[PDB]
Amino acid sequence: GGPSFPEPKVVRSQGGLLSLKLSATPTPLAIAGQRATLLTYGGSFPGPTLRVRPRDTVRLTLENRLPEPTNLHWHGLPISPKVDDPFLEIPPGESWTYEFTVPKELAGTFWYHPHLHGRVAPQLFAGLLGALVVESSLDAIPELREAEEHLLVLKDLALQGGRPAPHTPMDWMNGKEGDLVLVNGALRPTLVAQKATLRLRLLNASNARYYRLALQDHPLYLIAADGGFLEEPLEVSELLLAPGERAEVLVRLRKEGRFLLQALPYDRGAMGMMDMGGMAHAMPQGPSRPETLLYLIAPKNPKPLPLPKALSPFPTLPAPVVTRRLVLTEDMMAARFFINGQVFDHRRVDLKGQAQTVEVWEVENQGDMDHPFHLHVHPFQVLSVGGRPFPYRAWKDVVNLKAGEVARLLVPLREKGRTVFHCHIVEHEDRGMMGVLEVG
Ligand SMILES: [Cu+2]
Ligand SMILES: [Cu+2]
Repeated sequence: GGPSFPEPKVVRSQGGLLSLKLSATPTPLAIAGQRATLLTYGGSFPGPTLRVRPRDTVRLTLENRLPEPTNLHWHGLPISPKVDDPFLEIPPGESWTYEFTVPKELAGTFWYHPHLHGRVAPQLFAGLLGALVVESSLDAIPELREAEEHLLVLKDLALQGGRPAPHTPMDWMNGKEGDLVLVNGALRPTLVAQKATLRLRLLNASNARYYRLALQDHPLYLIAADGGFLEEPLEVSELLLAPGERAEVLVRLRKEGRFLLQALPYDRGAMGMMDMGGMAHAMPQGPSRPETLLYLIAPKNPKPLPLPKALSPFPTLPAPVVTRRLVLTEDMMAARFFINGQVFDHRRVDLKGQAQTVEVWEVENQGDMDHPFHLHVHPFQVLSVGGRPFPYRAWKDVVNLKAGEVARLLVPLREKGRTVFHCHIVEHEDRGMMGVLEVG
């Protein structure tokens, strides 16, 4: 009804249960004016959005119809690592049922994708990803209830011969970015707003591309980070979203008109190829070229809603009982990536911590590219980066580190079991930059 906007089909819980069979299968699709066979969940790119409420039961049966094994990571969900099992393999032709309960305090935007080590980057790049939304009682206050809500899945692509483009040697070093910069699987869609206040849930599901988001003539009001609400709205002129990160923003359209949502130039330290003999800046790739993500059309005579005065207070965290240091390094030409000097070994436990305690983690990027650090199972609070305070309080599960930056994270250890932490430039994860945490 009214103007259409491309957006994944939503599957909702009913009577406290979301039970769904989801097949991972090669799928011919229409895309950017052409036909391509992608790897998809549920026959769509992106996959379907699962929408639940706290205390719901999720029962998702993943049906592997791919030519290779796979698994699922429930990215950002603070559940058991015996469910969110990074070491599980589902062979081709087999199924596996993931069952869990949505925690009572959780809210925001999460996502699911493959996590079979060694094959994450080709599988995610081929199209295997979908969103998960946890509704909150806060969504009922008038300042959010009457906003026009949309999910925006930011994910680029490159095609060759009607299939996802193959990974090159440069791709394993830099991470793979595509030439088709898509929103919900569409090339530069147009959103004809019917309300003057929009609530946009944003997901960077790209392998490696960064999105320095800016809306023409408008600020963004950040109300949620990766894993939950902020304490109150935070006005920003632009918002950088690293791979794996999510955010929710309100947009207040004041004037009629058509406004571009753009991914402004950002230099994440990727490296170019060689030869040379010039006068200025080469060798690095330098900043991304600017991209138009979508066109936003404001409604007639727009009067936006007032902003909410407060959102969700952030929990007081106890004093930490241990401090950890995790140093990220790289060898670019070999395209190998390390944590404290070692590459991932699934038979090696790297950190041993205690359930029901809080730790400080100091994560130090001693490389030259941005690396976005992700910890499964245990959401954290970013204290500082580079010795300066983080700009808000909210649960995160991905923190971006530029060259030489050190992040101090407060990590409450929740569920027992064995889980992982890794760079979410998933090529780097495939090429070494992952370690194992065991909680007892
Ligand atoms: Cu992830
Ligand atoms: Cu990395």
